[PDB]
Amino acid sequence: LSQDFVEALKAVVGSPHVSTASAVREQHGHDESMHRCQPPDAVVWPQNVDQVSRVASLCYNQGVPIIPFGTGTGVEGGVCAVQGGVCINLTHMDQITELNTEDFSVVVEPGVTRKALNTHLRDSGLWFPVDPGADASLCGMAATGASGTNAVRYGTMRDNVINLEVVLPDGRLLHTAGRGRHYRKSAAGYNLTGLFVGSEGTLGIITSTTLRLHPAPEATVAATCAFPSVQAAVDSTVQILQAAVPVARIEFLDDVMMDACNRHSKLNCPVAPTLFLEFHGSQQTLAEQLQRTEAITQDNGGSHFSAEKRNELWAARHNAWYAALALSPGSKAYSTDVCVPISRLPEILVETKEEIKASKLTGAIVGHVGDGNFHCILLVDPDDAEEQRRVKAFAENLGRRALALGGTCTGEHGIGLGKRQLLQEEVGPVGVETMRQLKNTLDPRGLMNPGKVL
Ligand SMILES: Cc1cc2nc3c(=O)[nH]c(=O)nc-3n(C[C@H](O)[C@H](O)[C@H](O)COP(=O)(O)OP(=O)(O)OC[C@H]3O[C@@H](n4cnc5c(N)ncnc54)[C@H](O)[C@@H]3O)c2cc1C
Ligand SMILES: [Mn+2]
Repeated sequence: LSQDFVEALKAVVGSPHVSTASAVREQHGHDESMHRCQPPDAVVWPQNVDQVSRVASLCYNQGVPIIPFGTGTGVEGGVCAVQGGVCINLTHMDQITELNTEDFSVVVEPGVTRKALNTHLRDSGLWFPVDPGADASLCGMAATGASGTNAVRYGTMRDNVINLEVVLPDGRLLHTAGRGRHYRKSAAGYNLTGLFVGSEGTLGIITSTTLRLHPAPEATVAATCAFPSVQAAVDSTVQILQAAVPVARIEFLDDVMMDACNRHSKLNCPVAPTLFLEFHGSQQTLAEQLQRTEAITQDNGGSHFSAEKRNELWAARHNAWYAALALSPGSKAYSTDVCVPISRLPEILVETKEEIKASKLTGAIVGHVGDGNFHCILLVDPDDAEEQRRVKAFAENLGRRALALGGTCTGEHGIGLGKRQLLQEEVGPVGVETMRQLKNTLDPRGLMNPGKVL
């Protein structure tokens, strides 16, 4: 990157907020994925939307790639600077604006995490429900299309994003539903907001997100239930869903994952395939829901069901990724993320469990089985290229299996670098060309996070 160009960057954001130091670039060259660190040529920290626009326009017109960077917790290599360029760390824009408790909405900048938002909402009766395990940027969650354990009841980011402020690749400012607008539904024109949710930084830079807030539940009960087999746990899950019990959370852990979480959290659950469950409602709803759910799990061989213990339960779940890595310190990991029609979920989870067992790989299974969806967390020796090939082969084959079942190769993590071939198979030639046309119209020079998604 030329010195005159670095100077121009410093004129916009100030010298403390531009760095070409190799250690800074290396920290921003990777995420939580196993994709090899690819350092940007520079990291830039804009202080407001005008500066984001000016940095984008400078990079775009000079032919310099732009990589938006939130909290760097992605798991598909989205922030890897595969073509070099300028990494734009957005987290100094960290303000909550426009809290509208009477409309159940809020506007947040990229430096606001879900925990920061809910802390600011303590005492209001409202909360934001979409809960990835990491304390991620909410605008980053909008960019990846994130979901979480609460999504089965409260929806994904796509369900809860009302409006987006986006700096387009050439610096133009777009408010996807109109500046300052927020409403529960619209038929006005084409839905631009939904195009940018799940775009992973390839269509523009999200500089604020308008989010739907939800009422705190009247009462909450959490429970665990252990099963003799994966099949029993997942059959129970499908029957709970088909009975339309409005569970707030329904998470599956296999025996390997349960053991890992036990050792990482001072939970001490029976080592067995397990459901973590949560119910929201009044005492009457809760009593009724608990009895219908216990009846269903009992029929499939579930054990008997088992506020600070609730926090430890979900803290252990949210840290399952780190619990899995701790089984073999020094390993990295790859995660699958398929989502299938729920009637096919028993087939593919039992099959995945059998394939993990039959192979020499170490893997644990956890996920949002309420949301078509589960993760296979596969461990990899960072210095064993053969094991890396086999893990990648395993992930690819699981992906194709989900696609054969009418599902999708990713329920929530996104495509980044890892799933680009699976995406092509998932939507076919016309779908690929259509997505390419959308990318080309918004990013003609192809400088917006190149090499990702498509
Ligand atoms: C322990 C753990 C648990 C997790 N659990 C979940 C889970 O349950 N569900 C889930 O969906 N994910 C989960 N994640 C993954 C990750 O937290 C989410 O994908 C999250 O949305 C990433 O946000 P980020 O800001 O950290 O992303 P980054 O890694 O910084 O960026 C991810 C991608 O989005 C782009 N991007 C980031 N910010 C912006 C922006 N403002 N505008 C435009 N593009 C942008 C980047 O260029 C990149 O392509 C988990 C991760 C960890 C480590
Ligand atoms: Mn998840």
